[PDB]
Amino acid sequence: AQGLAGLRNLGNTCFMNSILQCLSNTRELRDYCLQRLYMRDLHHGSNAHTALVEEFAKLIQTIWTSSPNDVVSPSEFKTQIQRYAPRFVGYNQQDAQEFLRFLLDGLHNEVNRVTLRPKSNPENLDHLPDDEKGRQMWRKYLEREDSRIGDLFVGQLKSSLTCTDCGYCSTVFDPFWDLSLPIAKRGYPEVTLMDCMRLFTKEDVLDGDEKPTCCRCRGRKRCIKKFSIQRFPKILVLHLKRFSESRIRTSKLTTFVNFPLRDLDLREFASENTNHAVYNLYAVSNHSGTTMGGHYTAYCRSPGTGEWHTFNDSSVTPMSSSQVRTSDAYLLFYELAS
Amino acid sequence: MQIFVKTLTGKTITLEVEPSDTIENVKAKIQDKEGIPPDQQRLIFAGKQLEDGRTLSDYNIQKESTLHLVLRLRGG
Ligand SMILES: [Zn+2]
Repeated sequence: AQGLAGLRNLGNTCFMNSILQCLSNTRELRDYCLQRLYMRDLHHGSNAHTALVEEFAKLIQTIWTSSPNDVVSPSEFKTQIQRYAPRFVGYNQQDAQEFLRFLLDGLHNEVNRVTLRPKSNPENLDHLPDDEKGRQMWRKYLEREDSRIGDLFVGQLKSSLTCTDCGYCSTVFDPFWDLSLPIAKRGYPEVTLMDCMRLFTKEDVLDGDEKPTCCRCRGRKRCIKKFSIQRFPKILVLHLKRFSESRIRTSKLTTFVNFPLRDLDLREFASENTNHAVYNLYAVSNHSGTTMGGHYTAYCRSPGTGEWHTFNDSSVTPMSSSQVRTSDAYLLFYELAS
Repeated sequence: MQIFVKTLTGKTITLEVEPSDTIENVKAKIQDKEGIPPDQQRLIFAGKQLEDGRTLSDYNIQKESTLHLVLRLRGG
């Protein structure tokens, strides 16, 4: 069996190992490492963070040339990621999504096909239809951020902001590499992932102290703001906001969120008259504990063979698909279906 | 200019900022409204977690962009 190596806990580093295993089982990212395609993408010159890509890829290579029961040390990799993101120096407990964002940023920057970023000035695109404005904003983003990492993870949100007085809808397009979803509080019979996606993409009323300034009305007005997905990523990472808004002491929200193994259909969240995507689950990062402390594991589906395993540092064990959906799920990794 | 923050439970808030606003400034403005301390806040935009010491202009964050507020589940 391939790709079933455990990762040594170096001292509170399961947040890191959980993410690394999710990435190890991200088929196309794994393949990029195994086929050594990153070598062509690395920047010339004495760069401080060349070794971040090299050690990440070496780790994935090691995992996928291992035998079951093997335990691999990610210590050389940790040295490189903490050089890129000094918050990961030492051996404190950390957030897995925070780690994911810093790691992918580092990898992306070092294999960016754009080696000299153009400055770019803001443009008035009011003459363009919404979809064309979206495409142009996307082009402008890609001329600065264009990598294999982006190929997999990046999508585009549309934010539509309508003034309730004059009816003008101001649109902006924000790239995203993951989506952080509020957790529903009024779900019946249960809270579903779709409920959480709906909270993210719902009409947000901006009134009272949140009134935006309408440039057309020349004053503060009640506005309605709504997200839709303009461009879907190949890999969709969903991050559940498992933390209360207490102004005194944050508590972890441990609500069961029911997410599908297959056929996550995001039709209802696509921008108007825009082609939507359907996804299957392939990995989950689980957190057990409180906001201040706890323990991470990963559940990952091996690419192609379809078998699920639990990755808990050195311990890698088979699991049934009936064991994958739990209340501990914190990050969900989805890939395009068929 | 105005930017938006998608907060923890479904709501969005509106901030008044300048491009020169530091991330610390932005976190302070969020604290003013939400009562979440800056040292607890993480702000995500275009896949980047915004870092103290940098400005909105550094990240090319323009009017009506949305920052995504998240906290932490620390784990070992
Ligand atoms: Zn208006």
